[PDB]
Amino acid sequence: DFEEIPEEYL
Amino acid sequence: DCGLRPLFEKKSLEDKTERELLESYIIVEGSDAEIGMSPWQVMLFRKSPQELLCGASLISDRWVLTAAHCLLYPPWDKNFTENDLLVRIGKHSRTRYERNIEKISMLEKIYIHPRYNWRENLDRDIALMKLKKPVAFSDYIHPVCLPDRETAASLLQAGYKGRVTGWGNLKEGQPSVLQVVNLPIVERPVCKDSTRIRITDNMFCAGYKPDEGKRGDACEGDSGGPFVMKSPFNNRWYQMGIVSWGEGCDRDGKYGFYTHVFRLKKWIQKVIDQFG
Ligand SMILES: NCc1ccc(Cl)cc1CNC(=O)[C@@H]1CCCN1C(=O)[C@@]1(O)c2ccccc2-c2c[n+]([O-])ccc21
Repeated sequence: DFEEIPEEYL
Repeated sequence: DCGLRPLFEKKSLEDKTERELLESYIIVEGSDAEIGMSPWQVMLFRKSPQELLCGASLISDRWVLTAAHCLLYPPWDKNFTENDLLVRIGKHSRTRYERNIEKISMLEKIYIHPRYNWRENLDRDIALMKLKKPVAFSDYIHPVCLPDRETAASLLQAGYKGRVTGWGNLKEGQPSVLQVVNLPIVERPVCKDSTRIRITDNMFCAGYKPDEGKRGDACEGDSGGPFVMKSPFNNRWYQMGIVSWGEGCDRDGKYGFYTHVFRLKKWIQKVIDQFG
C-alpha cells in the first residue's frame, strides 16, 4: 500500500 | 554537529517527551512523532515488491547504520544485495512519497559484521551501508551521534530511558506516521531471566515490567531503527542501540533487545576509515 516513488530512484 | 536537531536543539525548542528522558537520568503503545523529531531516522525500502523492509539511522552524510538481520537472515530466506534496496531519509509518513522533504538514496555497498550470529541469538546484530552519493542535510535530515566510552558508561544504566522509533507494526495494524516510544533500560539479570535465549554483552534490553503500568516496545518492521538517548551533559542525541529482537511485541514479562552500539564501535570505525 505504498504510493510510488519517482522512476529515477528505481 | 551530530545529534543536534534543526527543528529542536538548533532552535532551542524541546519536543513533548524528551523531559521524560532527562528525568530518568538521576512500535506498540507509542505515539505519532513530531515533525523533525528523529531527523536521523531512515527507512530501508525494498524495490520489488515496494514495501517497508526495516528501520535504520543516519550517522554521516554517506553512512547508514542498521541491524544485520535486516539484510541477512537465513531462517526466513533473507539475503538482500545492495541493488535490492533503497534508503529513504527524512520521512515522517510511512507510505506516501514526501516530495521536497524526503530523499531517496541508492546503496553502494553493504557491510555485515563478520561475527554476526544469525543462527542462535542475533549476537552482533549490526550492519553498515555506504550510500552512492552523500545526502544533503536539512530540517528533516540530520545525523545522530555515536557514543564514546564515557557516554555509554554514563547513560547505559538500568532505569535510564531511551527512545525507539519506527514504522513497524502497532501490535503483535500499520501506522500512518513514524511512531515513537520512550523505554527504560532494564538491568541485566532481569533481561536474562525473561527469556530462554542466551544474552550477550553485545546487547541490552529495555521496556517496562508488568508492575510499572506503562507499556511500549518495538515490533516487526522496527528492526534496524535507533534506540537513542539525549545526553544531559552536552544536549546531543546519541544512538546507544539498534532495534534487534524480542519474543512477540509488548508482552508482559518480555523485553525488547537492542544491539549495544558502543561495544561494536571498534568495528564501525574500522569499516568507516577503510572504505572512505
Ligand atoms: N519480534 C518483534 C520485535 C520485538 C522487539 C524488538 Cl527490540 C525487535 C523485534 C523485531 N525483530 C525480530 O522479530 C527478529 C527478526 C529476526 C528474528 N527476530 C526475533 O525477534 C525472534 O524473536 C524470532 C521471531 C520469529 C521467529 C524466530 C525468531 C528468533 C530467533 N532468534 O535467534 C532470536 C530472536 C528471534
